[PDB]
Amino acid sequence: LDSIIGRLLEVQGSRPGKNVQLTENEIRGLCLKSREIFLSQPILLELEAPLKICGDIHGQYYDLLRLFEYGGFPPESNYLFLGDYVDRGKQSLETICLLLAYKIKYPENFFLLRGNHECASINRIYGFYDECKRRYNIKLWKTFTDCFNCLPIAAIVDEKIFCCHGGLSPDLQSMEQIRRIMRPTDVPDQGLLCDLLWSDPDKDVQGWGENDRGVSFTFGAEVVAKFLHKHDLDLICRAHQVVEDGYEFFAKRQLVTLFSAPNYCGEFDNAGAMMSVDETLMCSFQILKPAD
Amino acid sequence: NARVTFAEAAEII
Ligand SMILES: [Mn+2]
Repeated sequence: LDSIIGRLLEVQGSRPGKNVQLTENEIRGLCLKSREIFLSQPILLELEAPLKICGDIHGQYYDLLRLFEYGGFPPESNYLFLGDYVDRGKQSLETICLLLAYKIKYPENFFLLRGNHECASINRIYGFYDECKRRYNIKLWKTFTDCFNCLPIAAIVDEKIFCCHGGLSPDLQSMEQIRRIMRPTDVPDQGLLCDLLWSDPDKDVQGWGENDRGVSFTFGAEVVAKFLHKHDLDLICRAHQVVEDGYEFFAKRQLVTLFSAPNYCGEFDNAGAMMSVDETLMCSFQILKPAD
Repeated sequence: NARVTFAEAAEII
């Protein structure tokens, strides 16, 4: 129904913090429907330009509306999201709902990837399960899990821009490896899938190194360079990490990092960004600053 | 046919 998406957009213009309390049936519907569409589409998305790409939102619902305000609400534009929708922020429930709605309404112009914070392992503890349990019930959180497990892992835009939440993997040799993993699936402790959602680029590291997070790896400019060449690609688009200005380059503009949730947590005191990728595969960046 | 390019200037929203 358009009723749920209407009610979600209704709090636009309101002072930041006002909730939107859907019925659990609506939300359940949103999960089950979008779940079916996720398994309808490939786990490795073959996408086309033009599209706008966003990074971590982490429940900051009113900042998401600002991004849509500028970028045009679907289907004014096409959208890829690089995961990490829930936790840390005040309104995870609204955020994931609005997105799934759009995914259901425009399944061919709106796309969602799995971020590391789309696991029962990490929704618990970091704030999402708490929100479900406070505003709804445990059973509803289990539903969300079962929906998150069907999320796409990576995407490729016009056979040139590789998009995923975390980054590269030492176990990644061919793309057909990404197409092999059957959904639904939980993110494992270690391996290809986990690396894709957890790994980081590192300036000081040479090759494959340890990660301060405690899971997966750090990688260096050499791996980025040789990966693009080996796969007929020009750029790696990823999120996962907090960077001021919203975006930050790695290697010689061979990997960009996108973070779309301003003043994350906070404090951190950062900014958010999104990539405008046009039909000529030209990328431009638009910055969001922390609101008054 | 098409290759990746970056607009040098960014803009504030
Ligand atoms: Mn992350």
